[PDB]
Amino acid sequence: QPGKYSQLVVETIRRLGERNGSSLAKIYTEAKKVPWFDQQNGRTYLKYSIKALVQNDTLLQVKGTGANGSFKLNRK
Amino acid sequence: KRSRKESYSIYVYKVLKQVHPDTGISSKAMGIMNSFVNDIFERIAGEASRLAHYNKRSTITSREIQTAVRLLLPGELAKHAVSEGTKAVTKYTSA
Amino acid sequence: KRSRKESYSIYVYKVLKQVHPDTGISSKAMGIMNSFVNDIFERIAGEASRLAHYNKRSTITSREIQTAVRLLLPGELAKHAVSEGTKAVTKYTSA
Amino acid sequence: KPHRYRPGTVALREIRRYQKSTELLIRKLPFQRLVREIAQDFKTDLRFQSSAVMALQEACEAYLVGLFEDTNLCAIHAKRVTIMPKDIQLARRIRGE
Amino acid sequence: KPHRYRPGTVALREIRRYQKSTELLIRKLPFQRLVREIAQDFKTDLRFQSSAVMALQEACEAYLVGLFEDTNLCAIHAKRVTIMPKDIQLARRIRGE
Amino acid sequence: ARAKAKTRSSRAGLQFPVGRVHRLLRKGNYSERVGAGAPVYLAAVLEYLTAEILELAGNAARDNKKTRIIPRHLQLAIRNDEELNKLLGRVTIAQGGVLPNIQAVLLPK
Amino acid sequence: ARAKAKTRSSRAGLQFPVGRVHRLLRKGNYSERVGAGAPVYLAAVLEYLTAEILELAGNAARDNKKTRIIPRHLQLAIRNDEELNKLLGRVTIAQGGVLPNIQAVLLPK
Amino acid sequence: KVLRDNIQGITKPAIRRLARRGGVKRISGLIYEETRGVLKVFLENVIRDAVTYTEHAKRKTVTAMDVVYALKRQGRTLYGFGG
Amino acid sequence: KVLRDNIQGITKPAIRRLARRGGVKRISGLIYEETRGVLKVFLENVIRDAVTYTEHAKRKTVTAMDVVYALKRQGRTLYGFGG
Amino acid sequence: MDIKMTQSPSSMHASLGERVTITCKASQDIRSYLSWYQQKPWKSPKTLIYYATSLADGVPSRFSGSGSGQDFSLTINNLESDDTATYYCLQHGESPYTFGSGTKLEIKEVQLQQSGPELVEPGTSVKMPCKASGYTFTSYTIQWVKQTPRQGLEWIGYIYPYNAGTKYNEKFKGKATLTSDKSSSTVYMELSSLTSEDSAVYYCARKSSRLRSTLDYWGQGTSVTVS
Amino acid sequence: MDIKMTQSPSSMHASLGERVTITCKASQDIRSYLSWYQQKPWKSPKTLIYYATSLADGVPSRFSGSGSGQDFSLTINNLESDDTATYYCLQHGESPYTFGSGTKLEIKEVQLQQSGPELVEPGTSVKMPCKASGYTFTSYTIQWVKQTPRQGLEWIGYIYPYNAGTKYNEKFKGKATLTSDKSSSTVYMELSSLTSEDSAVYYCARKSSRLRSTLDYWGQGTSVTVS
DNA sequence: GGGGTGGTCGCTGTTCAATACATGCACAGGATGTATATATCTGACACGTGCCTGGAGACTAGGGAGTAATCCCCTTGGCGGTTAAAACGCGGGGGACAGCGCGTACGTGCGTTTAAGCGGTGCTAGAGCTGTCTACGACCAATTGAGCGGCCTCGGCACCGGGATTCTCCAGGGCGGCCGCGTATAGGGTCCAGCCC
DNA sequence: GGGCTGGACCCTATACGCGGCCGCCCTGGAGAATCCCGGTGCCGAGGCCGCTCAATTGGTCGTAGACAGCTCTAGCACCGCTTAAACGCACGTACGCGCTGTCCCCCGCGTTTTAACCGCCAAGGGGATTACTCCCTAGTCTCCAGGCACGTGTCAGATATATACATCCTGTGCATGTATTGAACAGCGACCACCCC
Repeated sequence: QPGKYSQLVVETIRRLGERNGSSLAKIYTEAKKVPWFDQQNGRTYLKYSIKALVQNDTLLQVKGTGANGSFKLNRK
Repeated sequence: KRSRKESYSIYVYKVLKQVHPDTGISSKAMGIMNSFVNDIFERIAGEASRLAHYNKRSTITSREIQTAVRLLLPGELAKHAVSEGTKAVTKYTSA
Repeated sequence: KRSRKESYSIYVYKVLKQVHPDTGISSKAMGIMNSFVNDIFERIAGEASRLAHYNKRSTITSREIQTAVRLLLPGELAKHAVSEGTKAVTKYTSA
Repeated sequence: KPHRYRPGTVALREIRRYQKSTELLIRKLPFQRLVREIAQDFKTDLRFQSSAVMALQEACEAYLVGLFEDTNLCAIHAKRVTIMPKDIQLARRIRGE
Repeated sequence: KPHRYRPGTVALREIRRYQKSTELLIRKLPFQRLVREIAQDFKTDLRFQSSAVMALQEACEAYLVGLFEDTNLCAIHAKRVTIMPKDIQLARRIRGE
Repeated sequence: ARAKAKTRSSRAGLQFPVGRVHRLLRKGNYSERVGAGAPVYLAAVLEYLTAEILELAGNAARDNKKTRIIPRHLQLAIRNDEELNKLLGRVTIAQGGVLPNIQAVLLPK
Repeated sequence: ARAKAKTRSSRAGLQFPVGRVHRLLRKGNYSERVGAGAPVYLAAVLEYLTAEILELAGNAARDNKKTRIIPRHLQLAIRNDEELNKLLGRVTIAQGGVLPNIQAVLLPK
Repeated sequence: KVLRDNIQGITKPAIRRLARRGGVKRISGLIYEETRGVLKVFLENVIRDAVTYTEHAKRKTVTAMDVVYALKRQGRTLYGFGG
Repeated sequence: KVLRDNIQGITKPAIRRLARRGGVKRISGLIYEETRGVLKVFLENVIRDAVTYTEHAKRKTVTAMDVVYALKRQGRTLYGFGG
Repeated sequence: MDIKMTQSPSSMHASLGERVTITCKASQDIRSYLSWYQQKPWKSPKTLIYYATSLADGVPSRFSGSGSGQDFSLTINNLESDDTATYYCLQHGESPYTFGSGTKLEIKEVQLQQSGPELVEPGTSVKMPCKASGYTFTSYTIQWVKQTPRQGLEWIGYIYPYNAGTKYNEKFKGKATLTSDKSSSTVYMELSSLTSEDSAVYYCARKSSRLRSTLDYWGQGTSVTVS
Repeated sequence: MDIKMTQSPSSMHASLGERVTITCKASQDIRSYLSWYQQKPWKSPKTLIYYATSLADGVPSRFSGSGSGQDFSLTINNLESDDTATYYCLQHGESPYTFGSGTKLEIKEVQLQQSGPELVEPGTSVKMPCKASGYTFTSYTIQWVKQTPRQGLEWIGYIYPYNAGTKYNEKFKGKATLTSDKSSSTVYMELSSLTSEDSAVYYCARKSSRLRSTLDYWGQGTSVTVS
């Protein structure tokens, strides 16, 4: 049962592409227009999602730590 | 028997009684106001002496004191001091 | 017929010829040196006047000018100007 | 293709040029008109000596240069390299102006 | 049971406290000894009026207060809240010392 | 003959001493000669500035619920006004303290 | 009455006009009395300072391979000296320019 | 006849040149207006004292000596113009 | 007789208090020595002039009037002691 | 404790030329800190006298004033056609500034730019701006006054741009608030919870921090109307 | 083209209480910029006379200097046992400063902290510190002087900490490098490519930027030995 | 009475519910700090008293400032070119800044030490003043030569033209590590021949 | 008499190296900038000549200050005691600094426009000087009254205490999000009750 914003970010990375990985800044900007996106803690939920998905190794950090850097999907 | 040491204390005090009849003033504030009056006196007199020297005039007149006032005092304070001095000079001349 | 104006041009030039016989000067640099000489003249003169006033003296002596120099000149400028002046005064007294 | 320099090297070339040269940097006739305009507020139909306008221009240029030096120092303090109105304001306010 | 304020909050109270009061903040007797120690390098066996020591203390504290105001302004310019020796030095350099 | 003497201050309508100001102007090495209206004009200006300081300081002392003007009130009066602070920009008031002022960024959220 | 005369500058061993200096001291409203050694001492100091500035400016002009001292050389001579710059800290020199100085953080590398 | 907008005569490149002589590498575009305002303030302050001296001398022409006295009164002692 | 190391009498609490009256919220630990140095420089510059005035008066006692003259010559006119 | 300022001749008629006198009486001692203002219809007041005796800049010598303490008076010698206007006293010796009831007289460069008319429904809030130009903005306080045909002229409060100091009339505490903008040299006055009573013309007025200075320049007036 | 310093009386012998006179000849006019230095064996040179006539601080009147142009002289009036030392002149009127050959006499608080002796191998580099105290660091140049037991005293160069300006002897460009640290009041001279020729005692010397000011205070000396 | 099928039990796949974890937000209440009102008291200021010197009044001398006239210079205004600079427009890159991680720097509190502050005691150096007298600065008349205005020339340097050297930008090439695709290798499935059940 | 087992041939899952590719680093070359050098010319810097006014000299005189001596004050030195400030230490948290990512806005440069600069010319306003005069300030003597030193009282604010209100901080509980995991529930394999012949 994946989180709504978890699905949001995992599909938004695919939607954006960014062969060198998408950063939290641009994923946040592109997901801000989503209808149910919470204007007050949406970024916070995205940070939870990114850290949890990195813990699940479905996302790959090209560089940085935590929310710093850029992210792209691990291959399957 | 010690000799006198003049100051502006009584004059500052009398102007205080004129502007605020019931308020007092401390010794320290009297010293500070005396120093203020001495400082502004020296400033105006120095600027007037410089004006006289620049204009080759031997005399310090009310015109030089007025120009020194206009130079050293800023903004509306300058024109109010000018008005005060002009009124005093006109009254003194009319005797 | 026309009026005269004094300056320090000739004395600055003679000092220039003494310190650097071949080195010349320009009109604008001579104007700057005139202004510099006048400025320091005024500075030590004013400071000596204030020293005399603070000490209740009618006369400006070489001691007052010396103290004004020690006040206004920083560091070794003070020491060397004091030596220059003391030498000049001793020579003048002996002659 | 047309040759091009990188941004920030012509800046250093100009800095060295003008820190070596001594001529006046502001156009003399525009500065003359500016001084006449500003003086028009204190007395009408004034006249100015050429030497008076020149002395004014020297003093203003020296003031501006001395201010920009402090502005650049503040900009560097902010770990920036661009001078900003907040830098100018801090410099002036610390000077007391 | 022990109790603590958050860091950065007693500082505001202390600032308001001392911006209210007017007394001298430097201990008088050691400032007097410092003045004597400094002066003995200019003349030996000097005497000092109590009023002269007090005047020196007044001027020193006023200078230090204005310097720390400029220092805090520099620190805030650096997008910081901590004053640092580079802030003090920048303030002095702009001031003209 | 000699008759009832009376101050030049009253003749000018001033509280500050025209005669003493004239004596200091003549003894102060400011010029060879000192015209008669100069000490009058100067004493008028001195009185005006002293009154301007003292009225504002008395207002501050009144606001502080204090009857006597103190260096704190003098400092407050001077600093809280732009023109007077400009005139006394280089001046330190003994025991005058400093204006209460905390920068916005230092205040808690 | 006068005769074949001299200068007080020559007696003092100075190039500066000690007589003119004494005249200016007496006509400058600096004091009522002006001692005879005061203009001598002051002219000595004035000559010393002028000599120092001119010698440093001549050295700077020589380093530039110029024969005639110009305001640029005077500016260089004054600014390049700590205590002379301290004395002339408030002073602006026309046509003097500024010392070449670029901050380290502005340079490449 | 009347001079109205001459403050804009202090052009962008002129301010850039002044900054270069000051050692400024990069320049925010708002410095132009900020420096024009600062220059206007300085010129007003100096010219007011110069015109005061000119009025006192009962002269209609502002002299370089008047400018020098104004500057010296304001602490901007200028060498090279008769001071 | 001799005094040697009295600059350390300007304690860190005293510098903190001075900073608080200056409006300083947080204080780097080097400020203590930086401010001690600055204070010593200022005191030297003032006391040198005070002792010069004291020497000129041929007095062996430094007076508050001498200190006031020194400060005024350094552009720090102090009101409240100039009597 | 408010000092009611009592202009005795509430109205008068005069022929051309002849001398005119207007007298006002202070409730308490105001120590000469009184000023006179001439207001032509549908125009902002212009000052005539300050410090109870001093002619304002540009006013012809035909006007004069005198008095001290509590009794003050105005005089107009050579009546001209344009002199038909309302003359108000203004005391500023005590913190609540008070205008006179106004005398209607009939017979046979500093620029303050202020916003135009305002239509506001009750309970709303409004921000009247004040555009100051031609002078050093921080040196002069900006004074706000409310004019109603029923209650006359009322001082609301002032802003000192130098240090953002405030003082308000007790009648306007909370109702009005004042703010400044050094960057644009602009002042704003806020009115909260508009009421039918607030249908009035508001004038911003420049006054230096000098005690003897008066309201020397006036804005064109922002006519606020409450429906 | 270096100004040759020519002390005529290379050695003299004298008893107590009698007079001794030393002379100096220049190759070009130096305009009185000449100083006299007394160096006791294994001690730093102490200055005696500067500007060719002026006694240095703490120097008694027994020492007298004379001359200008190219002929200069030093005189000691009442010799004492302590006077046994070698005396050098020094001209500083031209950019490469030159010391005299040295004159030996036999009779029958500004502090510059300097590093101790350093033993070093050829081809390496060496950095020697001078720690200055007791004076305003930035106002004075620091002068570096090389004393060989064969070529006498030699001037390497100076650094002016106010603007980090430097000047080097043509014999020492590349060999020596000068750097200053304002925060520590310390100046470093670096010697590169050490050679057996470089085995000498180096002295740091304070000298004011005043032209007539001479090298007045001297460090204790740091001996550098190259294998 | 057995063969055989749907019912029902047991094993298991699906996913959902509670479980568990992390921060934003509101609020109650404990804790400390500050604003306010009242009572005590003490020394600092406001006022009175004595007097003495400095400020006012009266009058004189002369010289400094006001005023009228004249010259000429130097400031303002205009005009016409000529570029040099300013304005304008566009591409991009690198600098401003926004965000987050982290660790360590520095604030806050408690217990201990010290040394500042206050008072009292003692002493004498020296600040301040008065009195004497002389040397030294002011003042004057005459003189003369030093210093400034005007004229003139001639060389220092500013400008122009031309190489020579140096610094900057970058495009291409040499060089190295990572990625895409095929291969040698062996694990296991499958086919052929001899043998044991 | 035929399937099991052993050996061998073939299907297939796999670790690893070679070719392709992108980045790092180097360097030569184009070219634009800068410096050295020489030629030319021009205008201002330095020197000379004339003169005029101020600097010098010798002499007189008056008083400012140098010097002696005396007083009395305030600056220093010392000692004791209390207690408040400073110090040393613990501990924690938020701030400064490092790092990365984004984007925009200033820098570089090509092209167009314009107006600064310069040379030339003219008008005339007023700046400066001179001549004259008169009235305004310095100087002197008298004398009296205003301001300063000293004394005294009383009340304003400094101090001590209590109280009432405000802000801070934290502990708790609820409302967002996130992933984790045991079992509730239903589908199918398999044993059994029961129908059909």
